Amino acid sequence: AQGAQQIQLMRQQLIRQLRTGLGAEAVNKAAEIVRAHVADPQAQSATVDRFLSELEQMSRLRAASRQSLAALVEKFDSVAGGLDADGLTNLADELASVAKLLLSETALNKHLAEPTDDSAPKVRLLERLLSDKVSATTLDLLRTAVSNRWSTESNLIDAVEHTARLALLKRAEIAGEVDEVEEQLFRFGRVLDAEPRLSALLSDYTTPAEGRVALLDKALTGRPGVNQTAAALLSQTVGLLRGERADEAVIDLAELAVSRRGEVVAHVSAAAELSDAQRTRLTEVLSRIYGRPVSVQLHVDPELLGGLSITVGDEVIDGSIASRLAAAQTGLP
Amino acid sequence: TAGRVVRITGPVVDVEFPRGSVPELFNALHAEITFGALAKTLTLEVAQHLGDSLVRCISMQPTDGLVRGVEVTDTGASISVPVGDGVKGHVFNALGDCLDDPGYGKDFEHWSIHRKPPAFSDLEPRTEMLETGLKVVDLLTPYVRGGKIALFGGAGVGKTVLIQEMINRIARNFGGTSVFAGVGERTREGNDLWVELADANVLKDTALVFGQMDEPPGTRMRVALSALTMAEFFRDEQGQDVLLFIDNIFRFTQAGSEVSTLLGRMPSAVGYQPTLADEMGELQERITSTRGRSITSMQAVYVPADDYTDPAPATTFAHLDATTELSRAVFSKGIFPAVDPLASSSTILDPAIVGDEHYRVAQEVIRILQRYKDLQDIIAILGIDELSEEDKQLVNRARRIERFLSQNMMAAEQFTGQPGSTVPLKETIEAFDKLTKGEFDHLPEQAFFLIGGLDDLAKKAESL
Amino acid sequence: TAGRVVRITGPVVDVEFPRGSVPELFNALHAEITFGALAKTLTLEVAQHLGDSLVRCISMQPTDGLVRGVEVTDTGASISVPVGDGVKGHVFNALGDCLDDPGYGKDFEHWSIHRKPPAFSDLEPRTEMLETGLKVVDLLTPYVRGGKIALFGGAGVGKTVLIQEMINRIARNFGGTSVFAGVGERTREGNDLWVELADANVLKDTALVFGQMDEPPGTRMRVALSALTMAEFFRDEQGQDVLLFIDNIFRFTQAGSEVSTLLGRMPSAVGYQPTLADEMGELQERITSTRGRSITSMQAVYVPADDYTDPAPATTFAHLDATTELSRAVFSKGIFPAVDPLASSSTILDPAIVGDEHYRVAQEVIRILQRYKDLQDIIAILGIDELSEEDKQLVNRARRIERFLSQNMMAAEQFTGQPGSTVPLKETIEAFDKLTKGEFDHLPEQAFFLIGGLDDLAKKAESL
Amino acid sequence: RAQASGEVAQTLTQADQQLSAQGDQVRSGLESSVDGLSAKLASRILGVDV
Amino acid sequence: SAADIEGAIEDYVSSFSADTEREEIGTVIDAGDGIAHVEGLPSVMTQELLEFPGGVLGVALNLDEHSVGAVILGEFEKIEEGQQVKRTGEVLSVPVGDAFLGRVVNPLGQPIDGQGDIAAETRRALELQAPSVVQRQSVSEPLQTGIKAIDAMTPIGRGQRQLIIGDRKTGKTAVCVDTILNQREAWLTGDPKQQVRCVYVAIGQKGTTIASVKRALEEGGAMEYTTIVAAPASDAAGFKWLAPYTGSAIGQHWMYNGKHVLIVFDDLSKQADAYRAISLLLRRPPGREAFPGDVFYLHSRLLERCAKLSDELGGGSMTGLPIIETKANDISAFIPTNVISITDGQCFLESDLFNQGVRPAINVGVSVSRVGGAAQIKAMKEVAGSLRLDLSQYRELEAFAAFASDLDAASKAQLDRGARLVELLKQPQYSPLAVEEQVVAIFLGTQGHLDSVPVEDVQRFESELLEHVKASHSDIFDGIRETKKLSEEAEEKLVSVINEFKKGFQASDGSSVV
Amino acid sequence: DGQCFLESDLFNQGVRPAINVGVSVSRVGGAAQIKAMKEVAGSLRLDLSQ
Ligand SMILES: Nc1ncnc2c1ncn2[C@@H]1O[C@H](COP(=O)(O)OP(=O)(O)OP(=O)(O)O)[C@@H](O)[C@H]1O
Ligand SMILES: [Mg+2]
Repeated sequence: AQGAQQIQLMRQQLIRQLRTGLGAEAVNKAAEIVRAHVADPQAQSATVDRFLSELEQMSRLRAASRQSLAALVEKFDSVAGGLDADGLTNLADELASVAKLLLSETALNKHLAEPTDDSAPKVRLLERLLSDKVSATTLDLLRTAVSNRWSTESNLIDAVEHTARLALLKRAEIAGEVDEVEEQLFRFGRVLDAEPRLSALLSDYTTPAEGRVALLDKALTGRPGVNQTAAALLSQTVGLLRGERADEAVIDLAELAVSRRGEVVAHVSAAAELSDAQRTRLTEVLSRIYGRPVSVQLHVDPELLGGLSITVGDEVIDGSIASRLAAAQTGLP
Repeated sequence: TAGRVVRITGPVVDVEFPRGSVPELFNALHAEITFGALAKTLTLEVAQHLGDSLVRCISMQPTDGLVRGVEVTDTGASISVPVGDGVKGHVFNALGDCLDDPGYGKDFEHWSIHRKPPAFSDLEPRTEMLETGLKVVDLLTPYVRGGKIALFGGAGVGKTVLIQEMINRIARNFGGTSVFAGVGERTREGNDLWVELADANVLKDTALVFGQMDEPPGTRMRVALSALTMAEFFRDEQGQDVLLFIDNIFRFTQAGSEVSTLLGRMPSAVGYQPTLADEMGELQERITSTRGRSITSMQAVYVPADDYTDPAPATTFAHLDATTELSRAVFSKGIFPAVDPLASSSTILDPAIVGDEHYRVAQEVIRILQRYKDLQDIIAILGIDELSEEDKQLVNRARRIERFLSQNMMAAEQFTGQPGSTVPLKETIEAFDKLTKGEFDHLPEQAFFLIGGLDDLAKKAESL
Repeated sequence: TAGRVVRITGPVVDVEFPRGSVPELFNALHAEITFGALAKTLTLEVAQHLGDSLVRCISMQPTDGLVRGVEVTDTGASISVPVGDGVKGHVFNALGDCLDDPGYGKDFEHWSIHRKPPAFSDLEPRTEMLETGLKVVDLLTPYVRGGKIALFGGAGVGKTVLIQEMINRIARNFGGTSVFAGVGERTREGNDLWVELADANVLKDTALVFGQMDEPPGTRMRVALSALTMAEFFRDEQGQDVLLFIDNIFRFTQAGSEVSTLLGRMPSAVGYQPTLADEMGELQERITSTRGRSITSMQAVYVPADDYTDPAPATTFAHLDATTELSRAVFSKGIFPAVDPLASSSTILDPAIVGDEHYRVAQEVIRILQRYKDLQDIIAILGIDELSEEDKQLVNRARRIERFLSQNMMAAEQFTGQPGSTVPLKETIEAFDKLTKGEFDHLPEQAFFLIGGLDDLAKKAESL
Repeated sequence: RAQASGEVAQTLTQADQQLSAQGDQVRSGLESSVDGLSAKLASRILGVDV
Repeated sequence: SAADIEGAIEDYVSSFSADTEREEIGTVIDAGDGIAHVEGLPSVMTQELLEFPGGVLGVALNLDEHSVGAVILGEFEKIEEGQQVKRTGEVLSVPVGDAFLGRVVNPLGQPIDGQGDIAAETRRALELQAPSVVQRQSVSEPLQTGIKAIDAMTPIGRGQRQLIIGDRKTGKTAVCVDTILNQREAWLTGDPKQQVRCVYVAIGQKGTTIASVKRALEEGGAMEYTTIVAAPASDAAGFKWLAPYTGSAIGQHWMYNGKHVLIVFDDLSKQADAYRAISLLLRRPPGREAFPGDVFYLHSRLLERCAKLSDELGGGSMTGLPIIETKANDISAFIPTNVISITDGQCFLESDLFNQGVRPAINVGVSVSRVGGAAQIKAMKEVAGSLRLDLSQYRELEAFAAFASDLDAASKAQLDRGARLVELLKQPQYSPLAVEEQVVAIFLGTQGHLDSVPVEDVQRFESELLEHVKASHSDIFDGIRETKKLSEEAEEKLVSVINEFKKGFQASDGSSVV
Repeated sequence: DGQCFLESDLFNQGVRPAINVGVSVSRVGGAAQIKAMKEVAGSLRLDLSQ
């Protein structure tokens, strides 16, 4: 009986392995079929439109630093009501200057960052070393920041630098170039994602900041196509990395830029640069899904076999025909 | 205001609260596991403040299924247990949830399980013997009112029958109650105890508080405190003498060690928590007599590697006033309650706390039993006839003494019907004085089995 | 898109790569040391991905002379070793570079040292006895043809001598292919084995891979895998019965421990790495034999501190069918091969496989030896004269049995001067049945020392 | 037991051969239906007839 | 053969549809030694089952504000920095059903014996609550291990947790395989109240050893009611950690359905070692012997699933037989101490007893079963009542073996009785004895019918006598089995047949036994 | 390649230079001796251990 069961199990093993081979051949043939079918432009557009139709049916700061940064942002919002374009540029430049000072004077940053509840001593050190050298608006925010306690010393810098960015973003708000500055920021982000040697060169903060800024100007922002606000933001960032990635930092800067305006960036990958019709359809469906305006950023990826994939926040909506083919392949019994 | 879980490493859960609302230590916090299969309400006990408004907590329930960022609500008070006459006759877990009747006692008065021991000026300066009524305990190893008794034993040595006997005696003679603190229960053993007590009809006089083994170490560490808090309520509010069983207080020590390891504290000598003595003191010091009422405790103790110098038993025995050791050899001889008169001990068997007559009689009985135990080898190998006449006389007297140390326990009333005997201490003293002097060496040995006092001895002798 | 060395700490080297070119785990990377005295191409093995596009690698050659910032180029595949019939008759290192003929196999087929163990579906137990000719092994620890065999021992108890003797007794007449993996053993004994094999014309059928202890932890980790890859090629791609001698397999786990703390792992008990069991299990499971494809593997295992409770030997025990266990206690008494007859064991020593006669004789020998071990405490103090007559006779039996388990092995000619001997299994069973039954109690015990057979016993008895 | 083991071993090999071939036969019909199965799978993944 | 070779695939292609559901993604930021840290996955839950790109699986085991440290379940080398990790919304679960009988499955429930798939009836999470105090029942039904020593001295009642503890190569796996084999007679009855379904969980054993155990069970007929949850040493530390829970879940599914289960963990020491490895790789604080603080809980949470359920829950039971390897017979080590505390009793196997020929090598006296006589049938309870005292007296008297002339008559009789009882408790491997045969065998010794047989022949005298009784006087066995007690008329018949056999028995020394 | 395990107990007994014959060993052995010494002392260490 054991031998009979052995031959029965051999028969079942043969059946299973033949079925596995048949399934492998079948999906390989289906892969060829889809590769031929996806190559058509009208077919690819129809596939992405079908994907959108399907969709139609659907912060690292700790507590103390988080609250302090929220308070500093509120103070910046209060101050910005009476600021001006030139005043905003001066505020951004002076905030970047104090960020540089804090990075250079580690002891100065550490006492301006101590978690002491007493603010008077701190503010006294502040003005003593910087009161007459900077404007008034700057100090107001630049002190609010010092008064609040921070979880770590570096956070204080991250606070002022954050404001230094907002000062420029508010400037873009003043000029109405939010769309242009965001587009240029994402363009620079994708540019720095490629050629990682340039990203590493910009990343090195051991070298003088002026050299990195000059390199960026010669490479990226020294040409007429760069928007003024985007160029200023990139220069400030390159000046204030402190070991962070350049491409990482610039994409986070773009995320902050969209976030200031209440929108959330959704990175979209497609086989080709879809037309404006399905682009506006995608924006609407994504906003409906997430209940918040979204700014779609496209990335060229012909390997997706004519499908469309979205990633926003920690969530993804994947309909890439390549991923669906992989799921079919791995789903073989 | 409500916290958020920010870390989950096994039983250890870190909760971030708003700056103005960090719970104080040992507060019980509630988190919700919404996963269908494992849906639960975790009770986290705040153990440390880490800073930046974080608090590290030991989860009293398995944290499987817990999600980061889930709301954690602070109850504002430490782990509270229901207290009252209602806890009697019911089984509870370390957190006061009734196991045999869910939702029972949720509307009782609740007491925090973290209570300071009695004020120094409120302690009783004089040790007082607890006349439990058992001949063996009252004579050889007198128990201490408001003291702790180690209960060495195992399976098939009548430990559960002795527990029932002491529950009956505390409930009937002293008008008190019992609380059974099942630290590290085997759920099978806990169920067996529950059914045994229900069948014996002594469940109504005992409140069971089981911290099972399957629960994380937090509950196994806090169950002793919970049961002791019920006992404290009975002592201080109801004004009853209490009998707090703790099977097994080594578990409590080991649960403390595991909690200490989980929180990251460097282990002490043999891997035990650095605060072993302080945890054991905070537990045991609450078991004491105050304002005329006392919590006595029979605490079964496990001795790792049979090493009494180990930190856990060494710390436990700094508080143990008596030591009752049940023996398989004595149990097989028909001598219930199965206490070994020689291995057991007491720290009150001194001429001063007990009467000089008591000490003399007890020492004479111990001498006779020791001489007999020495002669056991000769009897077993060489035979009884190879002894001398003085040795044979002593062997007969020792047989009769050790059989008279047996007693018709109240716990046996459910099996035979014969009411249990409560032999007065004076009667036991004089009876054993007579035995050791040979006044009863002419009665048959079967006359001394399972009988309380000289009246019962005479009646049984006449019945044979 | 080459890497860059960032952090060098002994054998561990951290390499930062561009974001899109972080090598997979166990990949081989090539750095270059340019200092003239130590100039070389340094092979690193990606051991951890550490984030931020950093990887942490275990260097195969010494890192002396390596400079931070030096370019590190990724090979794109794990360390590969040559395989084929070409490897037979040559000496390789962990990296697959031939020593006795540099650049020899550079054009052979190359296999990765890392591969999954054979699937459980393809494993069947092996129950065929391998007659070595050693009395103790053939009687009490019969080896399994196609099974896993180990020679446990302390430091310097004769593991290398015994494994060389087993090469002499199993491989010399073997029709298949042999592989010898010297994993962190002594280079002198490796060269001795090389010349011995060359002189006996076994080298043409043997592939030697050496990672001796002069090498850093990386080679002492990966050399066992490098040799096991050749063994697996011979097992799978050719179907030839394969012998796989390893000396010493403990050095694998010891090298893992050596690099453990530099890789950031928290040490486990006795300072070993947390991954001791899994790391050793992968390697051991690759050594098994699959049905129709036999690997007869013999692994000398080193027991640290002569402590058989150490985690490494204890974990290795589960991976073995036959386990000879050399002990310093037996070695001190002059018994060579120094096997502890009681601690050693074999799974093929069942009455259904070795026969009822062999099993009975082996179990009677073990019984006598265990009784002798129990009596040795008494004899050293109370003297032999105070033992029972039966126990005295048993002691005289056991001394002769212990000395008869000693044997003059061929590989130990330079330990004793006299040539080696081979004892058929039938003669061993007959001789030990006679001993255990008494036919030799009249002969002096020194007649049983280093003789190997009944004829030799008679000759040495006559010479006495 | 030895005779049963030998006969079962012989039966097994006989069966191993028969299976092997039976499988080759079927392998053919397999390659005949592969085209249709692949077309159906491609239509499924694409969400429309291929 | 059939058209299915194509049809099955057709059924897939017609039925397959990869729909577009939203998914939360993490990215692997660290990976090493079997642990992968995954940034992201905000909604991941503790002990969730993450899926990595290459079909690899991991268990979200440490959750921080920065990363999720997940233990990878095999194929760890395929994990890289930057890989996308998708969360399956399910805590660790395993399939369960009657289809697992006769199958070898890895701790995830996937077959590894090479046969077809397993038709799962349901899925059970590995971390479900154990039966509560109110849901249990007193252990009162025997689980005949077939080993005279265990069934007479330390009986195991279904619903119990008995620990086979001892050093290496002492006879533990032999005891548990014998216990599994002994249930074939119960299985062939067809009565679920008698049938015992077995789950042999192999942790850290080599593949060939699991194959050997499977062969021992098949040649013994036990594989038609036994599942082998195998986590061979080749498998990741995660599988060695999960295997007891997998086996416990497969058993629990039967247990809550009225069936009786027998779970063998072999060993739990390797379970503890795998958990220690995972904990240290996740940087959880260490304690004694480097084990994490909750290692006790790891075992307790497991062994407390082994319970006898109340009649309201079907009355099913799961019997635990954890196996622990004690190094140098040190039962005071950490894991041995923990599991001795957890379990209801201990069969202590000693290498000294094994070498003396006392194999199966249970050190009676030190060995204990807290369930006691409640786990024995009345016949064994009455027959084996005096056995423990007799063996204790024999061990006390062993020092006098050389002076039997100088001892009292009673003492010498006790010594002679004890030697024969010791020979009686010996038992060959893979040969469990039915409870009736054990009753008759222990009756031979305790009642003094072996007192005339030479010691060296006791093993034979028993073996032949039963072989006689079974073949010719089965009425005794049938009575003991059907009534569970040794009736007086049956006892007289048994004594008469013993005396008749004595006359025809040839002692190995040539003497006559009457 | 060997040990010369010098023992304090042997040293005090007057066995100087204190070689514990049982534990001590040289695995090069006779190869590191002149033929006369090898022949004269072939089994000397084992004889002394016994
Ligand atoms: N009752 C017995 N009679 C005879 N031999 C036995 C008996 N029990 C076990 N053995 C033998 O003892 C050896 C050890 O058996 P087993 O494999 O069960 O040990 P174990 O305690 O599980 O150890 P390991 O750690 O190697 O798994 C094997 O040779 C087995 O055949
Ligand atoms: Mg085993």
